[PDB]
Formats: sequence, C-alpha cells, structure tokens
Amino acid sequence: MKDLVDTTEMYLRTIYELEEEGVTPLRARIAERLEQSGPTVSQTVARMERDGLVVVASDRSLQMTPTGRTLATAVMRKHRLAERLLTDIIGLDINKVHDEADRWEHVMSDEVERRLVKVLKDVSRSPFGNPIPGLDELG
Amino acid sequence: MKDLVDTTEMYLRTIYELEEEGVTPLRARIAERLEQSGPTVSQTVARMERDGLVVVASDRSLQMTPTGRTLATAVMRKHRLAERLLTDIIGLDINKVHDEADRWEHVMSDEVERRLVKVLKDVSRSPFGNPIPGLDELG
Ligand code: NI
Ligand code: NI
Ligand code: NI
Ligand code: NI
Repeated sequence: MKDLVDTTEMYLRTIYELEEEGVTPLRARIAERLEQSGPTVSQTVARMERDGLVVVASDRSLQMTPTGRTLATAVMRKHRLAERLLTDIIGLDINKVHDEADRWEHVMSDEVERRLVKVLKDVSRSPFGNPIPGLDELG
Repeated sequence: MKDLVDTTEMYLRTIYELEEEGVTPLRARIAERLEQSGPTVSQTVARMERDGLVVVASDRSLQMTPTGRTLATAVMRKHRLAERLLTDIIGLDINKVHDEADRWEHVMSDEVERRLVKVLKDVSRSPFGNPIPGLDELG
C-alpha cells in the first residue's frame, strides 16, 4: 500500500486546494506539496491525461476535466467530513485529525458519507474552517 | 490503490480467520477466500517469508511468525472495531458494515483505536459475534 494510499486521488485533492488558495496548479506545486519527486509527478500527471482527469495547458497549467474535478470534490468532501467525525464524535487529538483524514478519505464510501451528514451536527465547515464541498452531490 | 487496499495485511488477516475457524492456513485457502489467483498467492506468500511474517512448512502449511501474528491481530482488531463504529455510532446498513471495514482496517490508527474503545460501549464482540482480539496491546 502506497503512503499516499491512493496517488491519483491525492494529486487531484492537491490541485483542488491549490485552486482554493488562488495558486496555479503547477507540477512543481504538486511536487513540493506532495513532496513527490519530478519524474514522479510527471509520469503521474502524464498518466492522468490518459484517463481524462486533467489537461496540461501549453504553460504546464493543470486543468482538471469535468470528471477530474468531480472526483477531486468527492475526495475533498470525504476528507473534511472525516476530520469532522474524528473531532466531533471520536475525539482524536486535533493534531492528528488531518493525517488520519488524509488516509481515510481514500476508503470512505458515499453511504457512510451520507450517514455522517445525518449523524454529524455541523457539516458546513471542517474542523479547520474550510467549507465542505460537494454535499449537494451526496443528497 | 489495490482493491485489497493492503495485500500483505489481507493475507495475514485471512490466515487468522482460517485459524479462528479451525482450518489449516493453506495457500489454496487464501486463494479462494481472497479470490487471489495461484502464482499471485505464491509470490505474495513467497514475499512474506522474506520479511519474516510467516513460514511455510514442508506441507505448505502457513505459520505466521511472532511478528506476522502480532500484525494479523492488529489488522483483525481494527477491522472489528471499525464494524462496531459503523454499526453503533454511524448507523451504516449492516449489509455494508463489513466491506467498509475491510477497507478502513488498513488506514485506522492505534490512537483512533484507543479512542474508539473509550468512545464505544461494547468492545468485546464485533457486530457479528466475534470477539475483538489484541485489545490488551492497545492499553
Ligand atoms: Ni485536511
Ligand atoms: Ni490522502
Ligand atoms: Ni468482518
Ligand atoms: Ni481489508
């Protein structure tokens, strides 16, 4: 099992936060953030255009496709809902909530997600102030 | 990301239930159960003796080593504690609790585990009647 658990999902989540921040999704940005090497990020980003999860502009700009984005949103929603659960009901040290969520977000289901929304008190923001996207797709 | 999420952990969990049942941990048993092919189970079981997680007797019998076992126990404890959480606090359909746990057990931490025991009402049995092993190692 990979350390990122799910490479493809981690690149897509990253491109998303980078966007959320205002930054331009650039390989170099995914390389540092994910601490991924260069020809690592390259063949992986080069692997995403094959399945149509993104397009790299004639400026190395990373543009998720209507699907990549939908999936990034999915990964981002689980992640922040996981943090919400690890904080609100389990009580895991806030200093570990993230790393733990970085891991769960790749194995959580849509069903458990729908059940969390219903079981959780606040689903608009994560324990870190960020809004939780894609809840509309849930239901 | 692999479908088993964590191959090595899934073989070890399997050898464990097989033991729990009375069966002899045999490759063929891991092959059907895990639905893994043959030269798949072979090079993987053949990969476990390299890291010392098991020994294959002159009868193809699979004997976890003091460490393999400790890890199998760890995987089995998270699995059944996950089911307990997915049933007791989240309310996920019992018909999905397992598959979901089959997935989480490879990303759950010891810390979240320790917090579950404390947050969960019954930690002696899983939602399926099985006892939860290794709780002593937890704390
Ligand atoms: Ni986070
Ligand atoms: Ni992650
Ligand atoms: Ni189970
Ligand atoms: Ni599993």
